Amino acid sequence: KLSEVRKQLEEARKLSPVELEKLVREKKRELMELRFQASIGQLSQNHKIRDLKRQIARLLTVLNEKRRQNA
RNA sequence: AGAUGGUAAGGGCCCACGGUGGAUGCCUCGGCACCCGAGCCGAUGAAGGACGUGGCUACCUGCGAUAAGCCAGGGGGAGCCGG
Repeated sequence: KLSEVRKQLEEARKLSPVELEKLVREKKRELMELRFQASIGQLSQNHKIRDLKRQIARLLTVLNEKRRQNA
């Protein structure tokens, strides 16, 4: 998954500021559905939940990076 | 008529044998002095907190709605996802 964390980075860092904001919004919705039903009982699966947080993070990080409009 | 021993409800002293009780000896993640270096934090919001945060978490610690955590660079070399 490491080179896929790098898939996130190298293929979502390099994909527009505006579309990035929209990206992480979608991501938010995703995790919402996750934690949501994962609680409701059956199909309660772990892992991915935390991962999504991790995912979220990098996006926003790099978001602010190029959203600090500096390089 | 004379004789002079005698059992123990319970007790004392004594020994072995237990229970409580923590001594002492030894142990040291902590403590003690001194010696050397080091020595400012804050409006960039400090020292210090409240609440929260983990799939399941009561406390401790860790972080901060990007919550037991993200990015880049360096270390290092088989293990890791806190106690």
